[PDB]
Amino acid sequence: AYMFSDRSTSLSIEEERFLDAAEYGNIPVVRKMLEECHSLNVNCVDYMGQ
Amino acid sequence: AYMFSDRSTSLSIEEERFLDAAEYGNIPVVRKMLEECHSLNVNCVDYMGQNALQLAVANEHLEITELLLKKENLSRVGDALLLAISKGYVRIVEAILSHPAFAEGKRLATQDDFYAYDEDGTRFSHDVTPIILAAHCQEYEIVHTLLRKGARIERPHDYFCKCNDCNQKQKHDSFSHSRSRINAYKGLASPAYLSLSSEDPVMTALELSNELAVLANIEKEFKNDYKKLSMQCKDFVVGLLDLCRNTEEVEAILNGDVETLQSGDHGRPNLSRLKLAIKYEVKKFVAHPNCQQQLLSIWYENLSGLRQQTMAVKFLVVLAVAIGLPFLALIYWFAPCSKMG
Amino acid sequence: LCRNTEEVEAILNGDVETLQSGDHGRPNLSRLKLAIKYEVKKFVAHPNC
Amino acid sequence: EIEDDADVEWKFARAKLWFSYFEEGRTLPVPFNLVRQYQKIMKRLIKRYVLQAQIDKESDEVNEGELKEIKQDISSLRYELLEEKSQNTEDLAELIRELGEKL
Amino acid sequence: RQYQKIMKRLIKRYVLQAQIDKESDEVNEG
Amino acid sequence: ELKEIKQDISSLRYELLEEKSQNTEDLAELIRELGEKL
Repeated sequence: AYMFSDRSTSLSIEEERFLDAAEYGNIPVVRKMLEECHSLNVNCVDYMGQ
Repeated sequence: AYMFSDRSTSLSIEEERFLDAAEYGNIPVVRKMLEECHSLNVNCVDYMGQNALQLAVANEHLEITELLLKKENLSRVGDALLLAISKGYVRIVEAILSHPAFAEGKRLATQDDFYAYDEDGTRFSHDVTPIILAAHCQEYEIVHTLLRKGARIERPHDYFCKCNDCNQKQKHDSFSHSRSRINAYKGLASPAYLSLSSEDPVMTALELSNELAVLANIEKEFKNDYKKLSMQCKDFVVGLLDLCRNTEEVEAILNGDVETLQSGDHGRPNLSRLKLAIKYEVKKFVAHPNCQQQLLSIWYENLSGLRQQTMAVKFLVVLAVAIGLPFLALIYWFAPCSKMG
Repeated sequence: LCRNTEEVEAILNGDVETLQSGDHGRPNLSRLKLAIKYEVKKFVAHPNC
Repeated sequence: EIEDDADVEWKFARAKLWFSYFEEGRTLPVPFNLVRQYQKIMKRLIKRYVLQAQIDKESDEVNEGELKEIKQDISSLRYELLEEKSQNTEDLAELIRELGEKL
Repeated sequence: RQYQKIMKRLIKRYVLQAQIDKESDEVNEG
Repeated sequence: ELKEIKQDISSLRYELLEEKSQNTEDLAELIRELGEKL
């Protein structure tokens, strides 16, 4: 039961939103989460490490 | 006056509107008709037999799909999942996999009419699970998502096996049994599954290429397909050797785990995988420059001079050993372990 | 496009219930002789045939 | 026959000739014989293979069924924007009429 | 009967696969 | 190169829908704050 996992963990529910907004172009959600979220890590990675 | 009619009736004037809105992307009309119309059938079909979910998934309408999946009355959800996997829509797949029918990864691997699309037949053959279809179409993200939910491709049995399911299948239909075996091998022999499903993909790909080359001779029909599957299992390894940039990566592709393998015979690497690539007849893995640069260093072992020499000088040293052969024979006989021995 | 053997027998052979059984315990090769008379070569040189 | 397999077959035959002399054994000729790190490296190579395979998949020529997706994107955007404009105009007109009925 | 059912599902497969093969031609300038 | 056009249309959709919702919300708030004076 091996998998190639480039982070080998689970994403938060407030970090998958930030990664989906950064990937698919949601500029107002990025503006909101980049100012009104102080517990956010801007260096969180997805399943491939980006 | 015959026609192919897949419903053989006439649509309502308030159902052709719903099907046009679902097909062509009219999200507010779908929001209005999905709440302010209680006499509507959400499973109405068009001239080909596709309801609103199979028309919104086939056109990449993620908002209409997420709007329709909250209905708890839809049919053809497994076929919509298979169609979205077939077309490569990752957001539609990740929205359909949150429906409460794939809750604990229930229907993603290995009778029930869940994946039917017509009330008579399925869109792909009955063996095809979501993981086999995601490995056929080379979808790396969908394969990673389905492997994350515990879905694997079950390796088929031997060709001469006699289990009490291998004989029931061959007694029911010996055509779809061979087709199912070749679909499972076509899913197993793909780079999207080989690179993400296993820990050492080079060893797995070499053994799988040997297995498919054996089954190409054992099973005389479908030979030209097992040859292709073995050829792409070899192409995976040859394209994985090409990406190496250091020499530790070259030594990790050509040779196995160095710390848990024997040192060899001399001060030279362990050529146990590289003999298996000759036995299994993987020609482009052995005829690659990153392999020739390793093999030439064992060929020209204690010869830094004769390696860089030109031709018509090695012919002269062949003639020189032709003249003085018993002297070198006496050197090897009496005094080995020397500057000539 | 055939996936079962009933679909293969419905493309290669006609309506089975309204055709003669043949000579032995073997299907009715009346369409498959017409595909040889009409010289349809890839229908007869197909693996399902 | 492809012109690139003619080199591959010869180099495979030459390597099969080489591998017969690598074995420790017959050194004198024919008249004289009568007297951890691996998991790290494999993980980075699998990541390179996945990224390069997606790059090579994004180099195939675009066909007729990938432009229809863009066409349906523009169609859905048109429907959504026109309904949002009509809804905003209707709400503004209603909230202005409900205050112009007080003057 | 069974022959009409089998021929109907095979004609539906042919129409869907023919539209899939038509949506695999290269896109032109028009 | 067509995926870049697709992401262009996606970003345009998100930006335009948020601008429409923000304009409607600001107009509704500034009309309510003057309809609470009649």
